[PDB]
Amino acid sequence: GNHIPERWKDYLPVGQRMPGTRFIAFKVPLQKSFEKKLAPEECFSPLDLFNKIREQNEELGLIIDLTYTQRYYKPEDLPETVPYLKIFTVGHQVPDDETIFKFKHAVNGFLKENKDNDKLIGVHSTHGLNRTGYLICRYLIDVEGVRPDDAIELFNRCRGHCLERQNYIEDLQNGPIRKNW
Ligand SMILES: [Cl-]
Repeated sequence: GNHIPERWKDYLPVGQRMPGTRFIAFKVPLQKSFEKKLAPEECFSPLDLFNKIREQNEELGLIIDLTYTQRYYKPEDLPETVPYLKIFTVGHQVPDDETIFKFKHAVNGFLKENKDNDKLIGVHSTHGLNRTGYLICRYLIDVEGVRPDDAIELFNRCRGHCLERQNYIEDLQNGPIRKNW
């Protein structure tokens, strides 16, 4: 059926917008099919997501979904008119260079199309922590010349939880810059 992903309850739904960027991170919002397995306190639907954005006084311009495990919500069912992009980030290996570029291109393609806006890119994985943290920091390091420990620190502060995966951290810090021509 619809199962609650491991440790999904153990994370703050929505982080703080990262100042100096247009990134915001959160754990997957869950469809109503999931809510029969959640106490109403544990609930976090896409509606709640859009409230928490509006309550922080921002608005979403793009949603990048990194998850693959289950249908968590349908983009069509969103309190919507925010464009959606799926970028499957699978397994525990450092996200591959192909995924890293899909992410950069989407973020780049978004900022040029919205340089007038302060509309945000909302990125989410299952917990909005590990895969999300990697990709956000990888972009900041590569594109914005932010040094690793600074990007990690910023992501962690705004998220409410520290990035966990040691191999992600190691790559952020000592791994090479992913360049293309
Ligand atoms: Cl997933």
